[PDB]
Amino acid sequence: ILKEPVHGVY
Amino acid sequence: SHSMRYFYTAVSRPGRGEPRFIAVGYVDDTQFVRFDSDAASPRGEPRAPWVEQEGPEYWDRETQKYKRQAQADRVSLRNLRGYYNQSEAGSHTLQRMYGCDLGPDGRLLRGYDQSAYDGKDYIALNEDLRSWTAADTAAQITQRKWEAAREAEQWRAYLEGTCVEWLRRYLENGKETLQRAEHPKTHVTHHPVSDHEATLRCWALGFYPAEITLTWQRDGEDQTQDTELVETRPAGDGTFQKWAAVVVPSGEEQRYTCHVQHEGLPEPLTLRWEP
Amino acid sequence: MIQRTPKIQVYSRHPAENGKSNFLNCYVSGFHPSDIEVDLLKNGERIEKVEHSDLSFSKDWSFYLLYYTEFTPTEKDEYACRVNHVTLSQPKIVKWDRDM
Repeated sequence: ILKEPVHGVY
Repeated sequence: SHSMRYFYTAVSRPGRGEPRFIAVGYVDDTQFVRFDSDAASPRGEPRAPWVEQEGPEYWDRETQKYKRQAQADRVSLRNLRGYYNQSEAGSHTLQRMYGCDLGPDGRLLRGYDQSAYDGKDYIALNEDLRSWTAADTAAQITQRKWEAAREAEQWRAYLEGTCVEWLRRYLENGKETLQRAEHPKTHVTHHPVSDHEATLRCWALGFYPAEITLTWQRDGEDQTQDTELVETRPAGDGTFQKWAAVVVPSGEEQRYTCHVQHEGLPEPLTLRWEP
Repeated sequence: MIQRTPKIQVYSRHPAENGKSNFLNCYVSGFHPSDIEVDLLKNGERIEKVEHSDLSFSKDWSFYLLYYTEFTPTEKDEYACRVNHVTLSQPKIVKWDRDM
């Protein structure tokens, strides 16, 4: 499954 | 030994129009999922049988995560343009690859996460999964922003935990194909160029996984310099193909041996042209 | 801006035998950026229903795609892959050779 996109924008 | 990897490509489109976000997921050399923001009503879609019966919630969860990733990448692409003083008239590319490897023991060996801008290294998680390496001053801004929210710990949590747990579940669901290597079917063909010279082409067909070594030897010596070695290529049915060719004088074909090492072979193979 | 011109391989999924259904492949790899146009040709004419794999890329960030169509090779018919990309002044054409 995908990593949850709670990591930040670049 | 086994790995699960995700690959993101985000492409800005000039002036108007939002970017194109495509993600694919792989277990070893088998794709199992694809997401394309250009679709009509885009969602994560199965690309392998062993995820098709995972149930609607699994797929709504993935789709929502994919959609939120694409929105993030849209802001990211504008940030990156600003870091490099780039105008809106141009198309640029943001790529990300992350995943986890198991070792021979079936257990966690490493995690990784790497990003590229316009095809060049931008920023990468170090293998201790606790900090980052930045390729330039722009990437150091990204690094600082990621440090501000202490994002290495969540990447580590995902890579050393969720990634490994779900890789082993995919490997179980697809044991019949994902855990069975297919040995290369091998043969040597003969192609004259003149009556004085012939091309010997050593074939490896229908194998899995993609990793393979093909070698020509002359009287047991490695003919790496005179060998036309083609890049490993997909057959389209989940297996792979490779060949290696060498030009030999007529009458001397028997001095030449082809050597193929592969996971599905209990020991390296040796074959020669059989007229 | 990294520009990498595509490598092209044209080949059949199974060894070619005249009169037997098969698959013609065009594997384009090593290219950057990812915008690319790929046609399969039969006697110089574009084959209409060609499918392709999902955009992916290798460790060095360059992209690869597989284009494929069902086909039944003959002794007379010729086939080719034709690729266009920002790095190319003209579309690059690689003829199918059943021994390669």
